[PDB]
Amino acid sequence: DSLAPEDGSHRPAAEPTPPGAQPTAPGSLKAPDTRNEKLNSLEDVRKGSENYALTTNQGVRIADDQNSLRAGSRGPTLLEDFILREKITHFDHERIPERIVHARGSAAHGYFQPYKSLSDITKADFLSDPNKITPVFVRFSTVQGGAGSADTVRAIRGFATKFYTEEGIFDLVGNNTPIFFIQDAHKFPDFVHAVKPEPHWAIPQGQSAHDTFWDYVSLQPETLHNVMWAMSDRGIPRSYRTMEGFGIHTFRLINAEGKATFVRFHWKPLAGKASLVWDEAQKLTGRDPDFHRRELWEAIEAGDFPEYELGFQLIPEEDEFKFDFDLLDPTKLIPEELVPVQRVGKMVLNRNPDNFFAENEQAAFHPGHIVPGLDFTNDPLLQGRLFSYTDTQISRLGGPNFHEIPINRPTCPYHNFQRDGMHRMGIDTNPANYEPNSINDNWPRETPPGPKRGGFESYQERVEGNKVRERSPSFGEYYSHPRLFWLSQTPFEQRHIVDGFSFELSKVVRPYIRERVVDQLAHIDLTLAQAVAKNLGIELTDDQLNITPPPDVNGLKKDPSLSLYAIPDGDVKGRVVAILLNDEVRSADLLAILKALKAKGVHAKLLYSRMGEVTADDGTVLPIAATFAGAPSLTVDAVIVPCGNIADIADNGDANYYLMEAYKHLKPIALAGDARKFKATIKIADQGEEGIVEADSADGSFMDELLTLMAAHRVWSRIPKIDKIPA
Amino acid sequence: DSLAPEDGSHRPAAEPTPPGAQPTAPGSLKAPDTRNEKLNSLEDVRKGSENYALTTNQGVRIADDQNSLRAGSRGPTLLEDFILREKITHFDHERIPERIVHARGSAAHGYFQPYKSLSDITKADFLSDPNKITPVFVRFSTVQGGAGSADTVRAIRGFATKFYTEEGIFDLVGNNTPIFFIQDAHKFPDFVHAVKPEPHWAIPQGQSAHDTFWDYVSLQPETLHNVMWAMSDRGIPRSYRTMEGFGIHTFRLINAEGKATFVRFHWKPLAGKASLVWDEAQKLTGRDPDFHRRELWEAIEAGDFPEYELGFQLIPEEDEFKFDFDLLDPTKLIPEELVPVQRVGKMVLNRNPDNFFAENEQAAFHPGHIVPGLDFTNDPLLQGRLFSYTDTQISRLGGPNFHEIPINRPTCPYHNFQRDGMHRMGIDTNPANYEPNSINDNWPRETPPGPKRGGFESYQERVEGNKVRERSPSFGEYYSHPRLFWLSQTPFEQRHIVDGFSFELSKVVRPYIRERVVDQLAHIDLTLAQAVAKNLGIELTDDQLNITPPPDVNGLKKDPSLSLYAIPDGDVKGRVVAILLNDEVRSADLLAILKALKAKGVHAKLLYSRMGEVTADDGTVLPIAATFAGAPSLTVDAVIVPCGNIADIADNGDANYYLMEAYKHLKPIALAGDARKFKATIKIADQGEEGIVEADSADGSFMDELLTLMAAHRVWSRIPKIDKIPA
Amino acid sequence: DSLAPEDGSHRPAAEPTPPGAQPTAPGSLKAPDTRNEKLNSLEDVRKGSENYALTTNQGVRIADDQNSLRAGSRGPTLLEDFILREKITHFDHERIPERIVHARGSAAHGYFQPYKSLSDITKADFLSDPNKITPVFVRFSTVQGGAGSADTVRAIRGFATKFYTEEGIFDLVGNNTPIFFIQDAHKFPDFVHAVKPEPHWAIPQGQSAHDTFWDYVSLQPETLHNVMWAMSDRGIPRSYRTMEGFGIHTFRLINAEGKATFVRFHWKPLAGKASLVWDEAQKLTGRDPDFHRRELWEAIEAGDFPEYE
Amino acid sequence: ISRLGGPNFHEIPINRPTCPYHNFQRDGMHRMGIDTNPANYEPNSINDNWPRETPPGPKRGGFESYQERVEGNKVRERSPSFG
Ligand code: HEM
Ligand code: HEM
Ligand code: HEM
Repeated sequence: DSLAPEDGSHRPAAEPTPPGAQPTAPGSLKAPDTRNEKLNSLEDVRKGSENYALTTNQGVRIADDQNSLRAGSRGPTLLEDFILREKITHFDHERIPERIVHARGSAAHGYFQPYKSLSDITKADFLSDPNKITPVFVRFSTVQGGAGSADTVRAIRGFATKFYTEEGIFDLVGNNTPIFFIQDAHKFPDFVHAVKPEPHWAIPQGQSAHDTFWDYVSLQPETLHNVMWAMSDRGIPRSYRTMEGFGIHTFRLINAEGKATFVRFHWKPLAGKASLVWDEAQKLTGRDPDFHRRELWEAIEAGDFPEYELGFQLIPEEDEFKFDFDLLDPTKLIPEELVPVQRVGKMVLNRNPDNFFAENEQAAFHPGHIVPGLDFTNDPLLQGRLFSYTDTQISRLGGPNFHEIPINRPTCPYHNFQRDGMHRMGIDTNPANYEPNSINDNWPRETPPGPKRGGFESYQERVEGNKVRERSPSFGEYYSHPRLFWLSQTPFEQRHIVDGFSFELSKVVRPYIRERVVDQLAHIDLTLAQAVAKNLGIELTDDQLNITPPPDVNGLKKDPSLSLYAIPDGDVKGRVVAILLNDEVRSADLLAILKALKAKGVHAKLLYSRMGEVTADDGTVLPIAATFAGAPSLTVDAVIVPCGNIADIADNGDANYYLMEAYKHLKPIALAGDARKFKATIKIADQGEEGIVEADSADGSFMDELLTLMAAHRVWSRIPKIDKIPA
Repeated sequence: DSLAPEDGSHRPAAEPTPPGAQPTAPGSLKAPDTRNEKLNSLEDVRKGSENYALTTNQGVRIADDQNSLRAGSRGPTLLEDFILREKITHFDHERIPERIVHARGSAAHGYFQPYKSLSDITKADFLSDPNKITPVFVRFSTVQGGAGSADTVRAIRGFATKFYTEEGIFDLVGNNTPIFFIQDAHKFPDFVHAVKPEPHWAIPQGQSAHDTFWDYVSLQPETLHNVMWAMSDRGIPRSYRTMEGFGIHTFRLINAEGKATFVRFHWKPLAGKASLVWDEAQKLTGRDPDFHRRELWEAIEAGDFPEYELGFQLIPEEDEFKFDFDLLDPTKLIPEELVPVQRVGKMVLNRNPDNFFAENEQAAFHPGHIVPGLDFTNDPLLQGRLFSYTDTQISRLGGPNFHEIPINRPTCPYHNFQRDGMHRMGIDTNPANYEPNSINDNWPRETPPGPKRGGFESYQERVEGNKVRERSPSFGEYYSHPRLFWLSQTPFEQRHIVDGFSFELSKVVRPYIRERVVDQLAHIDLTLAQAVAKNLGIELTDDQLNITPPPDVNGLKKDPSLSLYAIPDGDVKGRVVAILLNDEVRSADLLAILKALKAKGVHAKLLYSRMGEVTADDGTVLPIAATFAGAPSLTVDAVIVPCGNIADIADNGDANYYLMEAYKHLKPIALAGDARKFKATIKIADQGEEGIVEADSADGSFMDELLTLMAAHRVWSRIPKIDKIPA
Repeated sequence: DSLAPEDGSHRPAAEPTPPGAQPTAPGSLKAPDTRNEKLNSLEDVRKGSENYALTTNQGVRIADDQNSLRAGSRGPTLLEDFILREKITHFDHERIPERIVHARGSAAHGYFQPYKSLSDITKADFLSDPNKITPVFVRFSTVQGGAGSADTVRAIRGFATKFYTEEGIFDLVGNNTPIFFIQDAHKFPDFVHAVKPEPHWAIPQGQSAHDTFWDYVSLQPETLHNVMWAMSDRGIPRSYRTMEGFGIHTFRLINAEGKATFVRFHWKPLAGKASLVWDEAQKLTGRDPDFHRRELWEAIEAGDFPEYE
Repeated sequence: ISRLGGPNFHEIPINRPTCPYHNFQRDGMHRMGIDTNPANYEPNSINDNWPRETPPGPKRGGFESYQERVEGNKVRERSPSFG
């Protein structure tokens, strides 16, 4: 019609902009100049809209898209309206089956680059040269919930990366914890069914806080290690950018000389590790179920590209049996204290998709999609995975041609004798559809293995034993890893774990299941067990109190790399601050606050009791981002309150409650001049308290003190103080 | 490698060659320079093969494509063989559901052009200028059989044209007879179930000759008009090049002024009309089930392009009710004597597909795919068709995005708010997915209907009546068109129809059904009825002999345009002759023979009792294409026997049968010199017989006779003599 | 209505009758006293029709099944004609993808019984006792052609038997020749693409007589053994009743003591071995493309039950 | 048809009618119902046209649409009264 505003305000700028500054938009409109090979190769399917006639799928233009065709303007709809029928028909068939697991996820385009050639240890083309850039598509996710469940639930997160190499797609389909729950793939449906919503009533969505999960866990002690990790703050990450990623399984690197090295893949978050606290995460699933998704998208639109360092734990073939645990057991981790992570490369995510359904929804990642230079191992969990991803995608994606769906296509050439199938796009001209053939001179042809561009040959591992359905006795050890994890945690981390098991176990209706988990915890650590028992009104028996603790892991009593916070890796860029306005802000405070934040790449959100504008003491007009209720403290990392007419919000329940929720969830809080009248709301001494920045104005050290607090993430020392506080 | 022959004889020349002279090939390899807009736009999806590596669909080069991965070379196959599984999965999912009806069909690419601008009568853009060339994709088919059934069955044939216009796809989905079997789409499942394979045991394939087909016919006399056509030689075409096409229904043309004109669409074969004879057709279903498909492919490879003229029967809106049948009645034809066909354009089929599955199996035609300039009518069968083709495509082609399947894609722009669906290819960047929207300035936008490039608007036909499930009383007349068709046939076409009914009803097991059908014939024509009753050994009753024939149609007692043969229109270009060889052929007969065939564009096939070669009297080495049994007379249009050493083949029972068969099927036979010894095998008098060319040698006179006869197609005066030929 | 004839000649006698004497019928109307455990458990899904009202699939009775709902009897069909849309919808979605290979086939119900207990060599319950009868379902087929292809082509024939045993279904999926064309499963798509219709034009239907098949055969000498059989009269059986059947592979028999015995499975036609001649066979693809399916259906209807040892 | 994979969604247990349902529709993906009727079309003589149509009537009658009068031109238009 010509419905946009004449000021062109309906359209976000094609330049990096801070979160909330502009309406968010499709990747290619938001950042047209951010390219990569894969992004360029999708131009054949991108479709514009501006200046084009509205049409049917057959290209016939539509005159009236507001009405069905009827016999009289008040008459019956006619079957002949083919415009209405194609339109409703496409609408009626929009949905596809969501992923069996990892239905909820958020994705983005990016690129990867190795620091140096790894040719000595792997002939994988994407790792052979530091100037070799490989496009990537990454999808982060939760395990249990459907596609419409919440982001900040407690859960293990999925971390899958599609590498569009020159010698094939390589998918690294990992999680954000270094182990999995089960050992053998045959039990996946059992474990997954136990964690998913119970079969009679489909409750609860996106949560393990229910009977079947803990029932399973309590009868399968192999699960404890990963359960420890999910029960910790690892299970509620601050963002997909602030968690670690792992392949979990031991795989093989094969070099040109044919030598196999055992490898465990890792991703290190260059923004560091940071997690929410439980009450915040649970509230955030309600106030904004799309928090991670939104944050990922906005970090990319703001230029805060999520960056990760690919790392490798490398173990020589000769050291296979040198640990107390089996290298092929997925419920066991390789302590970095024993086997360090070697820095391999950097992955940068710098552009959102155009259409979520087309790119994110249909992305198909598979762990068996490896390339020459990599190989598998006999890890029994991995072994079954190679069966499952290929299988599930014939029904999710409607057929065997899911590789022709734009996001999934190789950027490298692909030729073979495979034909037909639903949705076939490629029109093969080869006179032959079989080999060996003479009619096309046998093309395309097999290709011998070699140092570069050769065919895929599996490493000749010796295989020996009888056909058996048997767990390896080396896998029958379930408690030392959980114990190692436990002892590597800070005290406040240990308390949060205790609190996760406690909350969780309290949602289990059948008491005996709770007791059974407590007994299992007593096999790991008595202090953990007791603390959780106590929260559940359970007493340990004299026998539980004497269970002998599991042995150290290869002599290790703790590995600080297992903690989120024991070793400071804080990084403020991309974090966000809430600024609580009033109707006459000391503009001097605001300029100081704002400039200091921007200097460190920390965003702000101007908040108030209504939308619109307020005018500072000097006449500066301040645009309001959202209300105290509309953009709660759960969505920010810190809260700053500038002086002015504090009496304007001093008695505002929402303004006060904002501070209480923020204080409760250990976020740094800064009160300027009269804003200190809010000290009484959170019971802050006259003298002060670590974690609360206060001054007569937002000058001098005020923002630096506040920014040092943001660097340590949360004010852990405040925990005991929050114990009470009614919020 | 190098498996191909060093001589390069595995590869067909990329130049037009006669049927059987080269191996057939994918169209773009056979005629890389035959181009059209649609063909060039499929180049984004065409895939080569020569000089490429064999890879997985993920682009991973395969080293060994001869073996699965196993533990030991006599060991068990390993689940980690992702290369085997990908290849077997794709293979396992190759098939899609064939079309419910018209499953068996053959298709080629071509182009269309009008003879002149038709803007006085229609604003359809493809009809607006003689220089507007429109790419087409045509699919010819049978109705009843599966995708695997025979081409030369007795059946109605489909003739479907997809026009890729600049204002959208228009699909003209017609058949080879001017009417359909039934009146209301509600009975289509009933009719179709009656003719398809009976349900208990799924017999018979591709045949109407069974109990349920004739039970339905006998109880639903609206079907008799299409049945008369099916039982004539119209039901057994020589080729898809030599049959007519019809849209069947009355549609509308809409001009720039908005005046509506009633039109019935027609395809006139420029090769002319020709059909087989029942016994030849039926025997051809066993010797070459792919006969028509082959014939179409090879006509195109030889440069014998199937050409059809598009014709319109135009009726003014005011003459809606001037006939004695209802224009909306699909079981009624508009006699060309009443309303002549206006020659409007020509379609040329000039290129085979590259991959049958990709382009022919997945093509989706729909009668409802119309463009501004055309509209529907209330024809109750067409109204139901508008619903079905859209609906069936969702399962056949797996989703609502079948228009993104390359062969189906419009070549003109297409933009709307439709999103998702299984296998979405298009990646929409539009910020909006709804209209009206302000966020993308309401684009894509509606376009008012107009003279050119306008949006679609239905002709504003007045609708008046009550909501009723009721047949219009004007449709209740079932014998006059059938009779009109019967009186318009030559005496031998009449005879073939009688034999078509007799043979078919002879296969109906319940004798009461045959009697009921015969009662129906008595209402059409008593001569027809008795001749059919006589072969079933049924006696017409007194009452049935007095049934008063139906009235003429608008005073017509016959219309020659309804006969295949009444008016000479045959063309020899593209036909084929079998040349029966001997071990010492008179090389001067071959020379005169081949020179004249070549002058008319008639093809030849050199047959012998073994493959290899034979040497003429002169020393010319003559390559043999096939043996006598290998390329039966059924596959050729005429048989010529050159002189030489006739003793070599004069006792060959296959050679004798070759002539007995040709003879029985009314085919021209020419005997040179001593070849005249074969006359005793087909009991031809010493003085000769019309239909048989004989002479001392194969000079110019003899070949001119053979070519005159061939242009008359078959030797209809021979019918009476074949009775006494055991063949 | 009074649509059936008064003399009742539209209904086939529900007793054994020779080929062509009556119209053929669904097994349970033709032979209602024949039964087995598998036929009895299908009873819950079998649907009749005599004396019932014609309805939609939601159970609504239909008054007029001859017409669409329109605005005037010469008017446009309305979108609210839900009876027409359900019927056309069902019609529209009747087909499912044919079998990748062995799409052309004919089956029948029956029963199996061991001569004596084989518990010394196998603990398989269906062979544990001579009184133990196992209901079977058997589908015979060709390999190459589609579901609408001809029966008497030159082909290897499939012989699949589904054993509804008391300790699970056992499917014995074999062919009428003792070997297969190829050695490793990895080459299956290769071989099958070569035998199937060439990809450019989708010719020829149900025939190995074309270039790609022979190209393959010539480059893969391991195929020669099954080609030899296919080129013989084994490739054109007179009927499914006169062909042998083999499981092809070596499988194992496992007894209660845990002992393994190698085993090759065989089916012997109690009607003896018999085949057509090539010319007859190919002409029969033309005159009656459903000859084997019809012959099997009629043998059973006549009481000439196909028997296999 | 896509959500429930075919036209036999009425045979999925929760969706089935508890009253009689008999017609001539056959096949489709996941067909449960094994039809024994010799005929799969009507009118048919071989099953004496069963199952049969049933006239509209007060109870147990076939569906017949109310005969509403329809008068207007074929238009894509919003009634002015909905404005
Ligand atoms: C180390 C253990 C595992 C890890 C780290 C893992 C990781 C993942 C991730 C990250 C995804 C989501 C991919 C996306 O974003 O599209 C996923 C999906 C999936 N996983 Fe795994 N998984 C594991 C074990 C398994 C096992 C044992 C099985 C079954 C044998 C399995 C079957 C699946 C399936 C069927 C999907 C859906 C994939 C699709 O629809 O494309 N996973 N898994
Ligand atoms: C004038 C009478 C009819 C004619 C000339 C006609 C013509 C055709 C043709 C030529 C095809 C094959 C297109 C191709 O080559 O892919 C076809 C397919 C089909 N017809 Fe019709 N038809 C008629 C009546 C009907 C009716 C009354 C219905 C149902 C209401 C119907 C439903 C279909 C369906 C469902 C297909 C399959 C299409 C596909 O799967 O893509 N037809 N018809
Ligand atoms: C020992 C050689 C083989 C024999 C005797 C054999 C036998 C058969 C038979 C008799 C059928 C038809 C079953 C029916 O009547 O529905 C069939 C179908 C099939 N065969 Fe095999 N086959 C052989 C090799 C293979 C191989 C090597 C593969 C793949 C690696 C394969 C894959 C298939 C598939 C996918 C089907 C279709 C099954 C369905 O859709 O239900 N066959 N085979």
